[PDB]
Amino acid sequence: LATASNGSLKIWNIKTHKCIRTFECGYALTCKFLPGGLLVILGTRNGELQLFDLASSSLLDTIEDAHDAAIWSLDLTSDGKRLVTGSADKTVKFWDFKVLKLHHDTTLELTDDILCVRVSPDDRYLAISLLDNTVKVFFLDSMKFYLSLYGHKLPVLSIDISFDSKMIITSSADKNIKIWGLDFGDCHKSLFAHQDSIMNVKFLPQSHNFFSCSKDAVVKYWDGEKFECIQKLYAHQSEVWALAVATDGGFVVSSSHDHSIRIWEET
Amino acid sequence: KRGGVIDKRF
Amino acid sequence: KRNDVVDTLSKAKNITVINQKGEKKDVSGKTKKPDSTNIKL
Amino acid sequence: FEARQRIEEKNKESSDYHAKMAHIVNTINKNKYERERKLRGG
Amino acid sequence: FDRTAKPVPVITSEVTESLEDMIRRRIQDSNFDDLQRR
Amino acid sequence: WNIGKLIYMDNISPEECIRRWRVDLEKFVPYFDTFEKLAKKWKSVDAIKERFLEYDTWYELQKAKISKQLEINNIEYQEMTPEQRQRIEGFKAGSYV
Amino acid sequence: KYTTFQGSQNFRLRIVLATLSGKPIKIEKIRSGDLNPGLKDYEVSFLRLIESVTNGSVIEISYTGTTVIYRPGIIVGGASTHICPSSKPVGYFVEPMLYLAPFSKKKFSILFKGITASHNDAGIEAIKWGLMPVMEKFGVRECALHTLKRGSPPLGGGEVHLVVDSLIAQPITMHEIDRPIISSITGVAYSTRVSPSLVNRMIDGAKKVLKNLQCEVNITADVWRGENSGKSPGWGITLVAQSKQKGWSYFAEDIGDAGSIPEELGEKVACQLLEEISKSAAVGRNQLPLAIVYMVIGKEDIGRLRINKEQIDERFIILLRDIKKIFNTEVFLKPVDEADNEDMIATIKGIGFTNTSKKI
Repeated sequence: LATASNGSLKIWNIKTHKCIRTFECGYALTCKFLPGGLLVILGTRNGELQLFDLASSSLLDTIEDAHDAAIWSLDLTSDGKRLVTGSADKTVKFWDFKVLKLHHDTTLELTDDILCVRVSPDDRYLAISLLDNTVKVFFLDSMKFYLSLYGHKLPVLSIDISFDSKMIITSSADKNIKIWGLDFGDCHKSLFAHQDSIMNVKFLPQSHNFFSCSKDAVVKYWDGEKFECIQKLYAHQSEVWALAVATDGGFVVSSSHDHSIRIWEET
Repeated sequence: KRGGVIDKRF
Repeated sequence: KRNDVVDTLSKAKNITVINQKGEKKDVSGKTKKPDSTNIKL
Repeated sequence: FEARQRIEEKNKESSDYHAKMAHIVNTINKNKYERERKLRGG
Repeated sequence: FDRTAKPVPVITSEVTESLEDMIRRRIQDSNFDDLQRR
Repeated sequence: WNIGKLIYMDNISPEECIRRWRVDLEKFVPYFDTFEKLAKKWKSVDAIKERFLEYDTWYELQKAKISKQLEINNIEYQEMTPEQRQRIEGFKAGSYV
Repeated sequence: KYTTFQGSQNFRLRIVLATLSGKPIKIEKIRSGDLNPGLKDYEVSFLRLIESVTNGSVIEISYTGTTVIYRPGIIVGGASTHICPSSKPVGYFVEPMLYLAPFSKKKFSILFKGITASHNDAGIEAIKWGLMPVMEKFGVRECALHTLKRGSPPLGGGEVHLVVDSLIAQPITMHEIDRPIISSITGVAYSTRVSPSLVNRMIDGAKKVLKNLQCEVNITADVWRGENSGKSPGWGITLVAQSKQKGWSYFAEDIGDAGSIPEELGEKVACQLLEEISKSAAVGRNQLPLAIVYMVIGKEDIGRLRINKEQIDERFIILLRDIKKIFNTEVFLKPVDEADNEDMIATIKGIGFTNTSKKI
């Protein structure tokens, strides 16, 4: 489990709950493992991309001018060879992993700041959340604009595309979770989910059930077909900033403002 | 009402 | 009946008062007033 | 039951007759898809 | 044949549902036709 | 290959008739070429630019309308062949049959 | 005995023509070799509709469903409701009713329920702006198709009301021997249960292809949302080229599917409208069958209709052969005297048809 904060990136062992490695980084805002679990890529608030190796225990690459503003989101393709980064400089850039350094590939200039970028598990769509309250869906292969999703009063903070690339869930600062049909872009259901900004929404792998965490310190487990809350999980004392789901769906990890990392196991 | 459809289909 | 007018103005929220100076104020009498970092952090 | 059905129909022809009579006395002495505009919003 | 007088109405569920809709709207608006002190 | 004749030779299939001179109505939409082929064909708006930009009494007017139609009938029939004319109008009055 | 036809080809036309001519017909060998032989559910639904708008008709369907014996009655019309099976939209059923409505004892006021759009059948806008103007040229002054609800496939839920207040003795004799000049291009880009921006993007593609033209282009945005928007999401466009000088029109239409770009569909229909115009002389290929039939059932006079060499295809030929079998009428084609094009004048003598169902 990698946990990136302002000033350090610590990597944990989920079984022993002990930190194995610590790296010094910038104001990290988004982190993701690369396939194999041996590398981690950070997008800091200064516009830097930093790439670390666990075995070497050092910083392999830093790209100081990756973006002119904060890299708010960061996503990888399923193959792991392409990286998409959105920034507050209003651009989405594409990068390639070549033997291991990062090379800038293409740029796509948007109208407003970018808060989230998500690539579908099938690598067919790219969903980008913008500060003007809309989510834009593209075709990843050709980068052709496909849809724009409207209906959120306040900006969308998280996106997640289902395992079959049929539904897309979006969560905003206006406390709603909207479930859209990715065939036409129509909203199947709008849930008034939490009492505060909903920071993260994650599909459970190989299912349509999803999790959500909010600033109201509650993690909620939802049903994707019935649109009902299965379980409310009260453990954190303050805002829950981040959320993560295991590939097998066996457990979920949430980190909060109260410095606690809580692992929720499926029983 | 005069005439009609006489459906003999099985 | 003027008091009945005043409370109706105060009760509603989408009301802006413009004074002689042209500055914008609420019915209460206090000056009526998103950022990516603020919402994300 | 048939008494209620008889009353309901006789009211129907009588109203139709009077409306038809009013039209004839009216005549003796633009847009057709306008309603569709309202139905779009719901 | 014709009938001389109005048939007595039959209280079906639709007649009840419409009637109780009148009653619920009246209570909602507090619109009552009730005597008041002079 | 006069298509006028070929249309009414029921021996010749309608597909066969077209090629010599050159499917079903349940499909209202007519056949079109593929979108990319049509896109290249109509990249310009040429070949279609040509397409784009008293009688005294009411009785005499109505009589005039009728007589213009009968005048049209005569003009068309004279253009037609006498064998063609019999097929269209039939045997006109005054024919001994 | 009976005039015999083969297969399901032109099923609606043959039933319609028999109704107008009053001549009993027999259609046999309907999909004999298929795994599911005989009539489809929508063709039986169409036969139910014919029963409702006529009186004294006898329709016998064989035990195997591969033969239909139709003995037409008199067209009566009246008010009714028809539930269109989901296999066909309403336009599949409204389109043949346009051939019968003007010649009825009473007014046609038919309420069609079901899907209102598809890829192969006439849409609401094609009927409203593409076929119904043709009926007006032939003397049907008052005829309208009101949209009460839009229903996109697959779930539909739409509702359209056909009212043809004009009952006429027969169509007027047509004399159109020129190529009409297109004055402007209009159209409707519509959507149901989806955001307005799809309709805007439909129009952006359509304006893109057509902007090179010298005429005004004004497409309407028909964004349906809420209760009357049906049960499924969908969008489409229908572009119409209008000739205000003599009230002629040419139109093309299509709908969007799941996973399609609105701009591409707008460009496709815009290109198809130009393709249709080039292939047309006075009416489009999708209007030609209605025009030809209406000329056949006029007075005993010679109507003239200019047709482009491109419109004489297999569909045109089968239409004419069906007319001769039922009506014995032959269309005579003569070249136009001009050298700019290769058009021909389709001269038809009407049969002296008369609306004998209407009371006098």
